[PDB]
Amino acid sequence: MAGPSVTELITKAVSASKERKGLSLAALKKALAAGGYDVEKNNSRIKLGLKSLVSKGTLVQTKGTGASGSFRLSK
Repeated sequence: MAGPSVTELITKAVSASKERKGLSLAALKKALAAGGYDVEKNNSRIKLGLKSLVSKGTLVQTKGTGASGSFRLSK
């Protein structure tokens, strides 16, 4: 646990993703803009709880350019 909200939300979908290791900040960060949030009117929490989820190391994507960089969650 890191934050008191988005992490609980994003980090919650961390394993409840709806695709195959390929969110694109449009899947995980898009599960928080469902009811009372849009990763837009509050984008400063999705690209912060995700920029922090994927980056921190939870959702360790794999920055390899569109081709080999998604998020397999932890290592």
